[PDB]
Amino acid sequence: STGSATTTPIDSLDDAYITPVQIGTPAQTLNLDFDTGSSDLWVFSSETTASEVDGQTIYTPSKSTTAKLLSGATWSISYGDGSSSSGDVYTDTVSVGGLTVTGQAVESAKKVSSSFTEDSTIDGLLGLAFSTLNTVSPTQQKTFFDNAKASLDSPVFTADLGYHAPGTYNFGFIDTTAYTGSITYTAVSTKQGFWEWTSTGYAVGSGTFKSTSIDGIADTGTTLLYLPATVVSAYWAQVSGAKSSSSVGGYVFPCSATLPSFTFGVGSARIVIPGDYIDFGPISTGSSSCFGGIQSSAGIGINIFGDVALKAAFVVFNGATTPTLGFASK
Ligand SMILES: NCc1ccc(C(F)(F)F)cc1
Ligand SMILES: NCc1ccc(C(F)(F)F)cc1
Repeated sequence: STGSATTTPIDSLDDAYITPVQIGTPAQTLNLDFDTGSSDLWVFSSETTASEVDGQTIYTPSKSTTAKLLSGATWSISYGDGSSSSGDVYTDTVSVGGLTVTGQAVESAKKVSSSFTEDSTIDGLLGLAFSTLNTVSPTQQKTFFDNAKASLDSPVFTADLGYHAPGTYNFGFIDTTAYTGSITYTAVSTKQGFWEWTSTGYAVGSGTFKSTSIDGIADTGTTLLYLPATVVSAYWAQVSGAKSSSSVGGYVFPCSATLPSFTFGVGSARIVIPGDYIDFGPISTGSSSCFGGIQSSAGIGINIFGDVALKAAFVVFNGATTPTLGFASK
């Protein structure tokens, strides 16, 4: 079997992407943030503290004939940005673009952090990292991808994110019309539970390509690109008036500047991120200082190939027994 669904930016800056997901019988459609950096499927629900819900669509397990409470199971998650949420667990039927999984763990949020309450457009997350990171206690639960793996024509899913435009998540097959040239595959380490790989280097604008191993994770759930300080300093040195602002918490640049592109290596192939992708607009309404989409990972402890990088490519998450990542230009 296969599945195909459209994913759409939540705002004019591509801060996140939402994808409709059907939960329960009869279907309740929620717009989830597909997150290859985490492994929990959790939703706003009828159980969420009422003051912490501000416009989200909620899952109501009492109205699903296939919902089963998972006795004694709880969950609690903290993300790298300080966000968090927690609650109890149901099993239910979940469908993504016509691909169905019965008995999927649906984690009902009882408590959510402020950043989630303020994002009216995201009803929950669908984690697509490896199941070892799932936070359900005392019995760990599998992700949607892991549960669907056996029924899929091929144990893969692909991420085709749009720049200021809708995109596609596909499960079970690789659309050979969605990219140009060849797909370059690279080895994945699962030892930390992430889609972790090693980039072979980078270039700034038309500059010389610098061969250097950059270890990082492919994370649809993270907006920006986070790379080591040396690389990020080399990029922003090419933008007149750019500087790192402690009060703003990152590199900023004059909104009137033109940004150079950024190239990152995948084996012997190159993925080029257009400079326009690196512009995240004014730091505040009316400001002439703009926020940059390439930031330092020094404070994070790991490099993150977030949406800024991934939307420049067609990306294959190959969940074979030896997992690999595929990158192609598009
Ligand atoms: N998108 C989920 C996510 C968020 C943060 C991290 C960090 F910070 F641990 F790298 C990993 C995964
Ligand atoms: N990396 C996972 C993640 C995704 C979205 C959010 C937001 F946007 F709700 F803050 C936080 C964390």
